[PDB]
Amino acid sequence: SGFRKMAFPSGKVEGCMVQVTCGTTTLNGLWLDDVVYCPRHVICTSEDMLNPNYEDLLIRKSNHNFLVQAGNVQLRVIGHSMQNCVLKLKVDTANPKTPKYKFVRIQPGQTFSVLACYNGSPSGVYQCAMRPNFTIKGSFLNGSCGSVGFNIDYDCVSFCYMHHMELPTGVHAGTDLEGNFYGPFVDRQTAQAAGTDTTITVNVLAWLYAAVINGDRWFLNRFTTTLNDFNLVAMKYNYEPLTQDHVDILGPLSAQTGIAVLDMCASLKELLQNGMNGRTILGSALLEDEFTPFDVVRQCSGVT
Amino acid sequence: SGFRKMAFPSGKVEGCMVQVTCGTTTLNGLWLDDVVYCPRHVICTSEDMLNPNYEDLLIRKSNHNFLVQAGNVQLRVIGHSMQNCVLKLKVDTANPKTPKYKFVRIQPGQTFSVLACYNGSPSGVYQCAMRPNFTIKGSFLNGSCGSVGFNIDYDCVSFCYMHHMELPTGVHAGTDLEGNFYGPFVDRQTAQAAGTDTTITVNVLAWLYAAVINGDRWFLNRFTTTLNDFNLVAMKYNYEPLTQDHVDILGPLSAQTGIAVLDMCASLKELLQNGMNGRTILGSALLEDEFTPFDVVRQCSGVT
Ligand SMILES: *CC(=O)N1CCN(Cc2cccc3ccccc23)CC1
Ligand SMILES: *CC(=O)N1CCN(Cc2cccc3ccccc23)CC1
Repeated sequence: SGFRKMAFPSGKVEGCMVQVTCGTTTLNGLWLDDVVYCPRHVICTSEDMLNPNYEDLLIRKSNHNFLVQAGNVQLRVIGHSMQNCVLKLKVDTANPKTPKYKFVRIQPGQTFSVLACYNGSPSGVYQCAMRPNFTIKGSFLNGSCGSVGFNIDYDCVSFCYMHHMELPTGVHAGTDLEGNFYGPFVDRQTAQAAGTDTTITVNVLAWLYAAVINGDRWFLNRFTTTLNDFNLVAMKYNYEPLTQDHVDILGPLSAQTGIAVLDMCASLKELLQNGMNGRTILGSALLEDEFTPFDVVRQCSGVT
Repeated sequence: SGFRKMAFPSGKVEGCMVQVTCGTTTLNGLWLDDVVYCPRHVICTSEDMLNPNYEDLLIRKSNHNFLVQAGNVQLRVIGHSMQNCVLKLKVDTANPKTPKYKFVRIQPGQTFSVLACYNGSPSGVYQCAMRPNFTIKGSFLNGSCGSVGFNIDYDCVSFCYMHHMELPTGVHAGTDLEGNFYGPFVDRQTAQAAGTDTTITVNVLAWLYAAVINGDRWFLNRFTTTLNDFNLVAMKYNYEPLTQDHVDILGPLSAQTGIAVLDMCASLKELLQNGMNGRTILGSALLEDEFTPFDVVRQCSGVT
């Protein structure tokens, strides 16, 4: 019992983290097989950041200008290319610690583990969600970019995130491992506002299921509601619209607690309309939306 | 910027996790050098758990009755001893992945990373604190015991916790790596209530410092207070008494924010007396007490 914001074990990803230096800029790279992936803004001076022409900047750069360090051993760079907003540095050595991996582009509402790194050294690990506005609420200092987000399915690491940006509102933007930004964000020092940060309704409901399973049931009520009726209250409170897909995805949690999804929707409505009245649910004073139904099943069943 | 409940990278500890089976009971063990540490209740049938005589139970057991599996390879057990509430199984092979390590007994209020395991396989990692009542608020299912808590100082892993118990109130009790329980808890199926779960005042203040550093400053006020005056309000709200040691430990955070510790105490008093009024601090609706001053410094400075 007990329910905690849990990251995947970071071991497999620690073995992939290197330091990448281009001139006076050091950040993190991901070393898989004989390629090192890093943010392309590694080639920039902070002056370049106001309006960088990455193609023109990159012409001035040679293989030997990319200093790649794995632990305290230097890797030899034999090739370099730009793919969207990432550089791929070809090294002459395959990472012997390369795990089975995939690059996946995640959907908003989906959760991943971040291994925060500085100078290719891991400092810690936390669980994130891709926000509906394609931002993440990270912990990222200068030197932290090239830090990655991942899921692990048993022995396969699916890389979903590379860290690139902090927005002047202190939230975080980045790319998938093919270098395409989540959201409308660009690797340039320009006015960029995050959109409305809406709540991942299906994740709140999952976390209400997790609460019930873990004995916190005070918020359960005598009421039910409808998708249309529930969604009127969601709208008012900047919650994502709930769909039959979401309801289907909650089915297993429904089945195990024997609480219909729409009854839990009615509980959630009362929580939105009435607040918590100073009470807590799994030790939280607000509604947690960064556990997926899949996350809840995993943590409440002990999947390794 | 941004501030997250961060665990240490779990890599070094993943390489130490094995499965331990005694008859029909499988839990996790920690493999360091040529010793495997596990909870001694591995030798129990759930019938034994009502009033186990561990010495008498252990006489019936031989080296060959302790099945130790590291990944999918069996370790040969050449010795077995009980130290307090842990077994030490001597194996003929030193763990080649043994990191530099220490066993430390932590103080209440101190924080550690947990690597939750099932059948010697890591499922995830989360950050805990030792509560003033010597419980932790974990996520632990059946098979999770022998899962460990740790800190990492650069390359040295200090093991502080091994998981043993869930209390009927769904909080968690366990031992240091010398097998001594934190708190008055015993590895027996008996009436055992956790004491008052008081708030780690120095950790709340640290987390208020972390908030200020990360731009969340609404709760800052025009007031100050005194240790004695602040502690009257702490008492009323089941907060730990604040001492000059605590104030000294906050000094660096004081220095960096230029907010005197006693001014922040006055902010905390107003938060206790007045509540949050529906506002949030670092995305939390209650006062977080599971970051230490040391944790805040680390995360707001990027220590690897
Ligand atoms: C990524 C990291 O660790 N830091 C933040 C980004 N910075 C370079 C950079 C990249 C994109 C946009 C942007 C805007 C303003 C300033 C800097 C920027 C490197 C360090
Ligand atoms: C540790 C774990 O994964 N589980 C919980 C503990 N249980 C055996 C055990 C140990 C101490 C007390 C106690 C009390 C009641 C029932 C079982 C108990 C093994 C599984």
